[PDB]
Amino acid sequence: VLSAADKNNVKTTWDKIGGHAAEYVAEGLTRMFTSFPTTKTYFHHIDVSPGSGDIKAHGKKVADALTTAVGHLDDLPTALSTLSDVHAHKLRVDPVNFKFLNHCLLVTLAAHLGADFTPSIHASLDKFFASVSTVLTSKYR
Amino acid sequence: VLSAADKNNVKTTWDKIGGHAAEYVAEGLTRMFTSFPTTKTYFHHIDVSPGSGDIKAHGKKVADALTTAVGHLDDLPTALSTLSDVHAHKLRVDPVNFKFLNHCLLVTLAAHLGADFTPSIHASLDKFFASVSTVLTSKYR
Amino acid sequence: VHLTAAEKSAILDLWGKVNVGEIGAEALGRLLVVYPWTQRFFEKFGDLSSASAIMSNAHVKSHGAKVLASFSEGLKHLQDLKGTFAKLSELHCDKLHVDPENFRLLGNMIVIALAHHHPSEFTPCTQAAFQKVTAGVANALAHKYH
Amino acid sequence: VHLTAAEKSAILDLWGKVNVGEIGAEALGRLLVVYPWTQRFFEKFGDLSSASAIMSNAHVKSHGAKVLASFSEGLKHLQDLKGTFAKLSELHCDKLHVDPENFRLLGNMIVIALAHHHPSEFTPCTQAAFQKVTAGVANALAHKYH
Ligand code: HEM
Ligand code: HEM
Ligand code: HEM
Ligand code: HEM
Repeated sequence: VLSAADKNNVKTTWDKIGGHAAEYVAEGLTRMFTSFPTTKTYFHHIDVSPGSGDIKAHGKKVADALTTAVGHLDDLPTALSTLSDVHAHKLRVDPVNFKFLNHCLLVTLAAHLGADFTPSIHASLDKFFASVSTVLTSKYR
Repeated sequence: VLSAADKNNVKTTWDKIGGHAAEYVAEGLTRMFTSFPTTKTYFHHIDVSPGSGDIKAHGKKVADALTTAVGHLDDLPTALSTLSDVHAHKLRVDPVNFKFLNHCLLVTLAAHLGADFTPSIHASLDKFFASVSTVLTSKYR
Repeated sequence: VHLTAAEKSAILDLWGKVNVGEIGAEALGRLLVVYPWTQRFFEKFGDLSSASAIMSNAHVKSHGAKVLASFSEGLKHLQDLKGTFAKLSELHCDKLHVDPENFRLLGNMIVIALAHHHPSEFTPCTQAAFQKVTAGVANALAHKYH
Repeated sequence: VHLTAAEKSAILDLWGKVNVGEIGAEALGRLLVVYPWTQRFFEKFGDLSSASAIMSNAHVKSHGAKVLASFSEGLKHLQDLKGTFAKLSELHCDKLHVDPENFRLLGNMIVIALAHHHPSEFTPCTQAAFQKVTAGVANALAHKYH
């Protein structure tokens, strides 16, 4: 459960990241594939070399979905319903993979934001990514 | 995220359990203290011997709180706010302890309900207990 | 894990009463229903898209029995679970890449199946002994990760 | 865990540039802010009821440094983490009853502190090497549970 302060931390930080979101998410995916190579199994269909066009394109998709979530913090299940179908029903992704991605996203933000990635902002973002994962791994509609 | 079918499974099963809820929760607590003895640290103030009056009394409190949750499946954070304060802010309970309790509650229900504890009912109840745990371990108000 | 003689006796006394194939079919079935991502490992079995389908599937029943016979063999080697499960650890870790949390979940499904079918015998103390041995088997299966 | 010479080099090259006490203070501080139940183990330190309080607390800073010096010693014993951390495993498991997931979380906070302070050096490959060693240290600290 996110507090209103968590929601404000998420909105403000996401807004500051702004148009860098796609680039940062691509880096997060590359960090995930590198640190947790078992995640590559889900992406056998694309070029997962560091810096690949396929990872850039997928990073844009994931960033845009995270933008949808940031705009619907009071009701993530409704906003992410179609994506839950993809990740829970169709692809059957083990939830550990979300733990791997979320950590790699936080590492990416720590690297780029430095001191602006405060312990309080880090805590709110960890809760936000976890909430998104819970939804994407649920079967509810 | 619970589906409407999950919510119906939870309501129907809880209603069938009816007035046995307090007795079943006391058994769940004793199973937790026995199988996962590190949980006893939180209950140093009461007699935790199997069958104790203190465990019966606490089992009633926990059952009644689970009843509140079953009556508020569309908004657990609002309904359980004061209990989140207790478990997250005041007592600082490690979330692993909730995993231990929830499993011990399911074992108790399997023992008493037999064939009526279907795989589908088990799945819905696992999701319900997990949702309650997420709320009780969150700091949101 | 270290088990006391008391714990081993609580385990083996109940095990002598258990229908290993029936426990296995129920435990694996419940794993697939309760934790649906686990179905990804068993696509070849057929339709697993509903509880009804999972619980009637013949391969789920036969594989469940195979898993529980393997568990039974483990109960004969309680002082050497790591060695007993070494070849299966290589399989599940290096070949199948099963995340070890899933070994613990399947252990918990065996516990739930035992409670379902043997409620009078499955006392809090006997459960406690089983929790230790299912954790031990999970740790042994995960050893190639460490 | 087994580390390749390449992985060990990625780790030790960066470690030579690291302010161990500063990483430690930040990692432990972030643990307490991000995962607040961990505060239960450190009540004696003072007020931990806000991020502001946690990040200014002198005992959090000094203890964080102690934890990271212990981690540094571990980096000198990469082929024997279990032996190196045996006494601390007894402490954290038998005396303190810290759930092992918390060892992995603290490892992840060290990783985040390194990324924060050494972004150019903390490449995806170097991160990958650190993930293996933090997992190894967590496994070694948890050994008395198994
Ligand atoms: C932050 C959490 C995540 C978000 C917001 C997210 C979002 C998305 C989106 C927007 C799509 C495209 C759907 C479409 O094109 O209709 C997608 C597809 C996909 N996702 Fe995720 N995802 C997340 C986590 C994961 C994880 C952890 C994995 C596995 C490690 C994963 C595996 C996949 C796969 C295999 C596809 C389809 C392949 C493709 O689009 O080319 N996702 N995801
Ligand atoms: C199903 C999840 C749980 C529910 C619904 C629940 C509910 C409750 C309720 C209703 C109270 C009484 C609050 C009051 O009197 O104002 C309480 C107190 C307490 N709970 Fe929980 N609880 C849950 C899980 C846990 C777990 C897992 C632990 C630790 C292992 C725990 C530890 C405590 C302690 C130490 C108290 C105060 C001691 C006492 O009331 O005598 N709770 N809980
Ligand atoms: C108590 C824990 C477990 C035990 C004792 C166990 C035991 C076994 C055994 C005996 C086999 C047959 C090996 C052979 O064919 O030579 C097997 C195969 C297999 N196991 Fe497990 N297993 C466990 C947990 C799991 C889990 C949690 C998963 C995944 C969620 C899993 C996935 C598989 C798969 C995919 C196969 C190959 C099936 C096939 O295609 O024939 N196992 N396991
Ligand atoms: C990288 C993982 C960790 C390492 C290397 C580590 C290392 C240490 C060291 C070197 C000490 C001092 C031992 C002594 O005084 O003789 C210590 C003490 C302690 N540790 Fe850890 N630790 C780790 C993780 C954790 C975690 C996750 C927790 C709890 C969330 C924890 C809780 C404690 C506590 C409560 C003490 C005693 C503090 C006091 O009251 O003085 N440790 N640890």
